[PDB]
Amino acid sequence: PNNFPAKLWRLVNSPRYRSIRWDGRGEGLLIDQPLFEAELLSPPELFKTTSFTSFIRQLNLYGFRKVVLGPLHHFHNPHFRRDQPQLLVHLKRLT
Amino acid sequence: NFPAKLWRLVNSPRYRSIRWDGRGEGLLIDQPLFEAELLSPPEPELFKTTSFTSFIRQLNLYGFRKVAGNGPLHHFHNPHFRRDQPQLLVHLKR
Amino acid sequence: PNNFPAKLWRLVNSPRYRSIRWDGRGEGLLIDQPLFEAELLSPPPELFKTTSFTSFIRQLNLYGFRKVVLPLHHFHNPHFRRDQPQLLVHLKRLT
DNA sequence: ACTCGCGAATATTCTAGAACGCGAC
DNA sequence: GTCGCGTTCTAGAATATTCGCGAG
Repeated sequence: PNNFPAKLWRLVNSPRYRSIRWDGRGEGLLIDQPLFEAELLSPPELFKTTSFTSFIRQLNLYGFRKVVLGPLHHFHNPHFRRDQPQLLVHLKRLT
Repeated sequence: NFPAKLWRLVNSPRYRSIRWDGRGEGLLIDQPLFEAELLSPPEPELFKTTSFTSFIRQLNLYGFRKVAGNGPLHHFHNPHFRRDQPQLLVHLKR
Repeated sequence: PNNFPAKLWRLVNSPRYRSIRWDGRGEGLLIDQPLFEAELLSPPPELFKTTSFTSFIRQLNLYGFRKVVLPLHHFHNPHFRRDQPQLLVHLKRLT
């Protein structure tokens, strides 16, 4: 089972999780690290880690990278897109 | 006997801790209530084990897969364990 | 908080953690499961990340602990003995 | 500097292999 | 007497987390 991509989709898409959201084009995600730490690592639900760096490690394992051009983090994956949810099936850890 | 016991348990409102999910395609188990009323002292349906992990082993052995009172809500599902299609129960094998 | 063998040694030897202790001969450990869940699995300095006693059992077996052949659990490992800490070096994960 | 992003060890999660006793034939 | 079942204990394998750090 590939649970992490579906969980990430739920977090990004849901307006409860304000700290992690779609970017303006729906082709990447924006993360406000202080709010993320407060609402998703401190108290879809609830990661086991309290360390934002462990969450970044997961993003990287599933192929997310930072976008190159508020101190928001901006990540992207070709198979993580608002207008093409059917691509989510390709998100996997390497084996 | 286990498929029939599971069917009776999920369908019976007397046993609160194990029930159909919201869409009727899987079962929800409240572990504290299940242990309190179904594996240790609460016609009753009586398991012989007192350990929830052995019940989980039974669920897995018959092909169930993992997919709000106080504690861990477990959510299991099996394509052959179905509210509106009981005739599929014959396909359950250990 | 250090590797599982060192952590377990700390837990078993320290009287602060009442739920996990040496047996009468110092050749196995006794675990009171309700108390262990309350004091070593229930978040509010030695806390495991899991909240599940079954995951702790998985760790015990992974490092070679077995139940003593005749809740209060009694486990033993030939390399985990009160009067021989030098044996701890032989404990390995079965991987 | 300082950040990005991966290697590898450990922990956790979920499921299964196999032994053994018992109940239903 | 004989199997199938239920149970128990331990383990396989995938994921999640942790720790560390090389490259730019």
